[PDB]
Amino acid sequence: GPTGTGESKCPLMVKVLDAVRGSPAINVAVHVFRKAADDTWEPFASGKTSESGELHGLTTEEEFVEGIYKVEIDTKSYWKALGISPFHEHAEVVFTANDSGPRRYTIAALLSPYSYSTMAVVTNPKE
Amino acid sequence: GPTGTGESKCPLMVKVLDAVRGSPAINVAVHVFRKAADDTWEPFASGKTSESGELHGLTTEEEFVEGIYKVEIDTKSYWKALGISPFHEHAEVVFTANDSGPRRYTIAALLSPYSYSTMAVVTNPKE
Amino acid sequence: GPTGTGESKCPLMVKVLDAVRGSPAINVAVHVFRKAADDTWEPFASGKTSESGELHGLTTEEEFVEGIYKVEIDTKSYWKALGISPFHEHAEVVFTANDSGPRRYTIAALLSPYSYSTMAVVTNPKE
Amino acid sequence: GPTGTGESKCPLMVKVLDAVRGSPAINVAVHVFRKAADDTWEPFASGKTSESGELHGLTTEEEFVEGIYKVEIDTKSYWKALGISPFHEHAEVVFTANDSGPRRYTIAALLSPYSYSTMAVVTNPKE
Repeated sequence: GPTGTGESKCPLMVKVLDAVRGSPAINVAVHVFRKAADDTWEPFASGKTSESGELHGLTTEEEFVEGIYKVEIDTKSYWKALGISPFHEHAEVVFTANDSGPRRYTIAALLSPYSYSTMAVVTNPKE
Repeated sequence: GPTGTGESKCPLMVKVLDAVRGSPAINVAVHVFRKAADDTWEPFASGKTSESGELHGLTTEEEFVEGIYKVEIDTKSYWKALGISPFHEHAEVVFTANDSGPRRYTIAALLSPYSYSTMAVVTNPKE
Repeated sequence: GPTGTGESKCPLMVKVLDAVRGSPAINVAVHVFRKAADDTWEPFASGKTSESGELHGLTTEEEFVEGIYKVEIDTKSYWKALGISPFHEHAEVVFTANDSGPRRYTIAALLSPYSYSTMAVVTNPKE
Repeated sequence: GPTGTGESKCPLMVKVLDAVRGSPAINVAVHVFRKAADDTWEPFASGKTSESGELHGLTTEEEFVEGIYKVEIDTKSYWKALGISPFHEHAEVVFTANDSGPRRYTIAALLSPYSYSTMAVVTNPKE
């Protein structure tokens, strides 16, 4: 189910859209990683996007501490299902989550076979 | 209030994001137009985006008939408030709404001073 | 340079790329208009993109006067010739040009069936 | 052509543009890696973008062998030098290259503080 290591506060969400069909990208695998002091990527949270191309409950507020996180979207598998040959191996978003900055993090990604865009909406409220 | 000519079914919605600050673009004016047979743009619906950068209730299902619609976002005013000199006069999205194709229309726009992207998510459910 | 009506130093250039195929968008029709005194769009220049997805020689520096211009890219015909039913009728770029001296404008567009991004690169001439 | 380690026919090129200023992204650090046999990223090539926001001569056609490569763009340092606190640490592009013959790869990136788009243009060489 479109959730990860924290069905609660939802301080981090991922939304994936398909720019070829103009629909959400459903069942896309997403793996979230946290950088360890030994500077390697330790698995953190993961899941498959829902029917609306969203993924929530990846983490919890108490678990989501300041650090460097990497969100990796398996775009290649998604396009392969569609019978379309892609260019990227996957799409990744590497960022520093800080405490002073706003609360919630929505990472959106818009996919095309040879292109992808990603934006971050950082705010304080709900949705 | 972030609504237009139809606080009901919500067959058409507009979401605007600011890629410079990573927040929704609030209070952006949007004017929706419908093409008349005399092929001119007749005003249709309009509004200002909410705190979450969204605009709903622009129209109603019975009003939203097949045709060519133009969504015009006043990006220039938005950037001027921010004290940033923009390039575009505004951003526009011209499209043909058909009945066989999926139900709801979400038009999203991501703004930067010298660039803008727009995508359409056409589906059948809710959100 | 090549004055009168041709690329003196090519003050206006358009570059179009196909995001589904990883290639330049070839043979795309482009129409440029200029806001006329009476507040209407007068035909200014037109062309088709080359093998490199580019269009040069649309105007000259002497004719490219201060004004509001609209670059219209026939995205629809392009996608249709490919067997794809796009979402937008066209992509339009509206901007004020040369209001504080002659500049060189490169308008780029990245195309996907349900999405397009546009970017402007403005350069202050010399030789 | 210029073999050994230089742009024989420039099989790999990177182009970076600034979406906030309408200009090429100058002096941006770029690091290319290649997936090593042991499944780790080995340093392949590096450079900084020129005045045109471009980077050529990163490799040669004889050395640019079949493999999985990662183009890392130091977006963070760029935005910071400008007095802007960006969201991402960098922008990364991961792809398989030359698996069915040598191709020419142009990797473009459009940068905004909280957003970036990336596009690949693949060409089949000749002369």
